Amino acid sequence: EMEKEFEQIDKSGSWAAIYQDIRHEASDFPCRVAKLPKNKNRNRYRDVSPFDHSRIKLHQEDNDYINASLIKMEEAQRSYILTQGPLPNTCGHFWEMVWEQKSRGVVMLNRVMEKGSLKCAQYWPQKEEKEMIFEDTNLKLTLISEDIKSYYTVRQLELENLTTQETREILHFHYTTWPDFGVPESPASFLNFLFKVRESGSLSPEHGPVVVHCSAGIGRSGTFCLADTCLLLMDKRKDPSSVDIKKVLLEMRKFRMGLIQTADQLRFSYLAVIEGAKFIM
Repeated sequence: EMEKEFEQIDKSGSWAAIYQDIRHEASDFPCRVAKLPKNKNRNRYRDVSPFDHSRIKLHQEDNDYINASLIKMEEAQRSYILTQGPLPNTCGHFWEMVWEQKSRGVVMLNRVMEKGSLKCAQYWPQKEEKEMIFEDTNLKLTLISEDIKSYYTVRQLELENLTTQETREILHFHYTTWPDFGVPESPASFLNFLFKVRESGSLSPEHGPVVVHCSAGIGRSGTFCLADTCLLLMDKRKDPSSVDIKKVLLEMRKFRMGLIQTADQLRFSYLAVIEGAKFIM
């Protein structure tokens, strides 16, 4: 099964090589829109861009460009939007997308500043009393509630389309304890967090796709979507042991580049599926 391939890779000390191989096989599609002069200041990283074919279009005339991708896992019957941490000038765009795609949950896997480097802007209100309004997108955002746990925080937010005065409740899942160096020792907490997200309703087909981000929306974000997808696959196929993580990762990389950023994140991803499988069994 999979816990053995994990061991085959382990005694071999080949994590870096499998990581190397996946990176060698990853698909490569144009990102012409992302690279247009007008969009330079809409990308955190010049080397992390959404492919043209799966990019999320904002519904406005000025410029529909946001660095965000629709990952559509057809067999698993789940879609995700992976996106970079919002920039100071793309916060309105971000909430615009959330509104337009009709997402119920935003999944955050980073801290705004990490090891002295800004990874994303403070895109949501830290205080119930100081709601935020994004003038460019005509949206208002209010912190309703916040439940802090040891390794993560869940917040209830009210996003108000200041144009229909419609309002939606957005759930914000913030994983606050990813370590500065490496990956978590145990996946338990990561899986618990995933489960909380599943339990909330955020991943149901009844809603638009969950939006997941980190700094670039590919390392940590890919780990989350990889783990989730692989579990679904296991549940669906009726020969669970048929699920090849390298294969689901490669299929994910058709929708967005660089998913899973280090060999250590790939090993953590395998760790998370096995234990998640075990727990579920």
